Amino acid sequence: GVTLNDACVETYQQLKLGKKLKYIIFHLNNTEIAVEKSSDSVDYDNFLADLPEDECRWAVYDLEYEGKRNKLTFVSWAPDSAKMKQKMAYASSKDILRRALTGIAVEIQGTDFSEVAHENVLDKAS
Repeated sequence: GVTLNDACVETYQQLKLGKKLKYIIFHLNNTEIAVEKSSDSVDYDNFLADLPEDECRWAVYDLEYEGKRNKLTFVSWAPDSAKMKQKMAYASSKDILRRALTGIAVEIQGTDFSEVAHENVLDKAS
């Protein structure tokens, strides 16, 4: 049913290799997983703004914390107010995308904004 776009791994590799990207938002177009967007923004609140409050997404975030450490963080965004048909589709396609991304250090399943808040994500990242 569902096919992975080549641009997903490519953009992730770009995030992973050198400093042009801080996060990536993935989404279903349904038939293909695709990059909804990329960002160079260091501001964690810009990331939170791109998680739509009533829709599911996946994301990767290059999480920095305290020298300092970095961890590539996969986020399944599945907010309560999103439609169940959408939640079921993302749930059944997740692993396709997740398996293709090499070197993910932490995973987050988020059902409300407090579960993806920076402090909560930093907490889980140690």
